[PDB]
Amino acid sequence: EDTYYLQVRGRKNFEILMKLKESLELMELVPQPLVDSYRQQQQLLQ
Amino acid sequence: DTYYLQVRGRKNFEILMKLKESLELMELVPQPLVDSYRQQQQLL
Amino acid sequence: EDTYYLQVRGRKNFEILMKLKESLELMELVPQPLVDSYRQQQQLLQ
Amino acid sequence: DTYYLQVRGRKNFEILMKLKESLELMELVPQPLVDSYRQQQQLL
Amino acid sequence: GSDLGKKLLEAAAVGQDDEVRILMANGADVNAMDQNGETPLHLAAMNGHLEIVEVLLKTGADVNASDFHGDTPLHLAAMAGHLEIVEVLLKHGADVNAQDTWGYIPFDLAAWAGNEDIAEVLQKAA
Amino acid sequence: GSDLGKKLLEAAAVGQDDEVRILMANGADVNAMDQNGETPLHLAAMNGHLEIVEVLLKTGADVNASDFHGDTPLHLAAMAGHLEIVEVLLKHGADVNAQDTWGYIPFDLAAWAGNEDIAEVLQKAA
Ligand SMILES: [Co+2]
Ligand SMILES: [Co+2]
Repeated sequence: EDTYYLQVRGRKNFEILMKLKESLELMELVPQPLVDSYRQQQQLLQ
Repeated sequence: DTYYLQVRGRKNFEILMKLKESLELMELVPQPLVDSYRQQQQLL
Repeated sequence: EDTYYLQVRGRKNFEILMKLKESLELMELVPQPLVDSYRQQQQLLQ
Repeated sequence: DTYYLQVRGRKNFEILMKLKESLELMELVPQPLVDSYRQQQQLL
Repeated sequence: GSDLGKKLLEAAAVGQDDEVRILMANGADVNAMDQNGETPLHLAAMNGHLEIVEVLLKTGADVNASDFHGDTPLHLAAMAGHLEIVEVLLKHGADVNAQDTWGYIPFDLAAWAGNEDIAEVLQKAA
Repeated sequence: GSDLGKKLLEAAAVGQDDEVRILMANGADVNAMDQNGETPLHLAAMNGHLEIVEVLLKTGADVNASDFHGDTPLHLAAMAGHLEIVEVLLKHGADVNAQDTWGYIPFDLAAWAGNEDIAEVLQKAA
């Protein structure tokens, strides 16, 4: 639950990193059984 | 609508797999919680 | 050349984002002809 | 040492392609400049 | 929780068919729950352990057991891409109208996931 | 810079074979440089325009022209994965020991890039 700060040069770099940051933080709301089900599916494809 | 990505570097593959996972699984999150979360980002 | 700040929750999220941030900022040092040569190579593979 | 990645989502493919590119092309940068750059990151 | 329940959750999840049968015969809690509400059937369904899935259903496993997020074994199997397990669950009366607390039915997860074979079976079963 | 030079840089880069021949016959600066030091030969080599590469070499193009980063047409072709162009450059005396200002020779970029066919030709040509 500890908070880190990144400094980013360039608007396009900020946009890319904000998109990924949002995906990583929102992914944490997904119940683990759905995450593990997704990972089973990934294992099946690879 | 399924594209394929080539990655040289086991380390790079693992990072891109993590981000693939987060980009995909974030779609499951109800819009209200996404919207709540984005209204929160206005911190900075 | 404009500077943006991201706040990240969780050490593992900070590590992932710092790695990508570093790659995006360091990529900017690569002369465009090498970037465009790399993109030609990507076009050939896909 | 070449792994393959499957991505559903044209938008997600483009993001992962950008990061693939940056992860790979950053390897070309002389260590001294990488090291310089990391010594700079100590800002925060 | 129960000791045999925890062993059965673990055996069902990692796919130890024999340990599952031993635990069942010893009266292991077939509807034991892990910390997310998962039953042995959730875990076996999720992890594609078809033999363990059939054993559990024959030995009193709740086919429509609901974990802490309202996900059923059918949700997980459908999301994971385990077609054979989806069919077995349906045979034993798995509820295709079961909504988790985010309002997803199994079809929604299969369709979102690109598990087209399973999506089609679930729509037709609607 | 020169007007015809800029047109030749653009034609060579996007692969307009005819416009290249017209510009050459009109005395277009075959060693014109874009803002990174690229000559028409750099751009055609990079973008895999083999016919334009041959035309340029027959009409006085410097095979070992060095851009602002010390990259030669052989660096770019080798990095891009254009084997046929690498061979033509070598025939016209492309310098396999040419180091850019980061100390890379063409082989280094081919090898790093995983252009194994080109890496092998460059090593053997060392
Ligand atoms: Co933008
Ligand atoms: Co870590």
